[PDB]
Amino acid sequence: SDERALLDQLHTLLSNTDATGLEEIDRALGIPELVNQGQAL
Amino acid sequence: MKIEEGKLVIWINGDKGYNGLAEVGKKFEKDTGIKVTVEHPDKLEEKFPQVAATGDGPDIIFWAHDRFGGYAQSGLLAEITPAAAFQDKLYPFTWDAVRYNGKLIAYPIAVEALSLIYNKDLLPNPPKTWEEIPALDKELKAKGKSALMFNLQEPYFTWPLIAADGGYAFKYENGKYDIKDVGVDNAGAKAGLTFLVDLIKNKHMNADTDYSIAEAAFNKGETAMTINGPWAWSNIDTSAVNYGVTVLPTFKGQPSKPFVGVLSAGINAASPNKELAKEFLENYLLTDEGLEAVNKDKPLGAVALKSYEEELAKDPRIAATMENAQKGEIMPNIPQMSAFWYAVRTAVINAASGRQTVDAALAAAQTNAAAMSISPSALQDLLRTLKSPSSPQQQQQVLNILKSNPQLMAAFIKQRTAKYVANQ
Ligand SMILES: OC[C@H]1O[C@H](O[C@H]2[C@H](O)[C@@H](O)[C@@H](O)O[C@@H]2CO)[C@H](O)[C@@H](O)[C@@H]1O
Ligand SMILES: [Zn+2]
Ligand SMILES: [Zn+2]
Repeated sequence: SDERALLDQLHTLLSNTDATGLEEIDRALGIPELVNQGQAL
Repeated sequence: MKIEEGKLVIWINGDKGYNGLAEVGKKFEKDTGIKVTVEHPDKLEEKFPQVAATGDGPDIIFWAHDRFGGYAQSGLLAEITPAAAFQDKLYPFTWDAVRYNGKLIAYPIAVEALSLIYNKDLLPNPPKTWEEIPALDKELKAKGKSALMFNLQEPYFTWPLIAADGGYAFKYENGKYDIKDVGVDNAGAKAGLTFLVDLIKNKHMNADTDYSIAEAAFNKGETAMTINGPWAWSNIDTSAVNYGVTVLPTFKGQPSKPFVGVLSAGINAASPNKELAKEFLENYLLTDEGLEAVNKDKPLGAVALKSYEEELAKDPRIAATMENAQKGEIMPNIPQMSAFWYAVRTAVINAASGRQTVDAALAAAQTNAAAMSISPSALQDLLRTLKSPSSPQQQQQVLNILKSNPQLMAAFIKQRTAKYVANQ
């Protein structure tokens, strides 16, 4: 059941942190591109 | 969660004189204002790969070099990049013990080898061979004492007898340890473990004697001999037993070949204090003053630092240590050493207690000499890499992890896309 306990820690890690390292990962994944598709159609 | 940034947590085994190490940490603290904390957990060599798999644990991990390859294979240690002026301070064979896949993964500290410790008052002339110990015991048991007590629960201590006439872990061929060729159940190892089992069947040793029982019995003068390393010398010194440290006994005319360990200090790959640890290890611990503080607590043996090893050359107990080291073999650092020690520990325990025959215990140990799924999961590497200092190499580790794990890639997308709309 520790996989969920780590999924609980990964979850709370990604929702509270906003470091520029993850910013580079967001942009490299095209996340800003996929969100800009949602704000038109 | 996050390893504390701006301080150093150190893990070292409980028998290694952590108090002397803490003293060099206090000098590091007064010179830098950085707090150094030294801890000694139980089952240390097992706790570290479990907590560091998620990016937790200490900044610096101390252990013999044989565990560090598995730590490095699982991405738990940072690459050690010392200057040439510092690599020339330590003997090259100590650097070889911590080199893995071409990269240095730890700083060598000291070289450890088991020696025969004996009470000179009970035994003016210690036995040269294993064969004469049964008669020495029945001679000493007549006056209530006993001949030899050493730890039978860890295969590290019975390995010299097992390897003396042919036993080996993995064969070395063309600079590569042969995982396929394991010499755990050959005739030389069979005759070695049989001699230990036979001496239990004849009541010359008890199958349950461990480290505490064997050490106390020697320090209380209850046994004439024991088998241990240099860290045990200072406890014998406070017991005032007139002891000697000499070569290990021979078996079938062959010198017993202990597994040589190089105590080494690794650096956590998820530590934000990698520069502080390099400064601590190179400029404070690996000095004459730093090693003298640790050695005065519990002796280190044959230290890797050339300068202090010269100051420590004139010790007869260290000369005996190097003699047994030169007769023994350097331990492999390959990841499969974890499964090797596990297999041999089970065989020695299952043969000494009377549970399996010597041939059945070794044959089962010969089979089990292969590491199985003690590798971190796809959910732990991400947590460990995300909990590690940021770099273009660390960020690329996160991406290759997600690209090979879709539902982790899915969880990262959904959690970050929701974040990206928080700041619109
Ligand atoms: O017995 C298996 C065990 O042997 C070695 O552990 C040694 C260690 O190297 C010494 O410094 C001292 O602490 O005694 C230990 C044995 O109790 C290996 O280093 C270790 O990996 C292995 O499991
Ligand atoms: Zn953590
Ligand atoms: Zn402890």
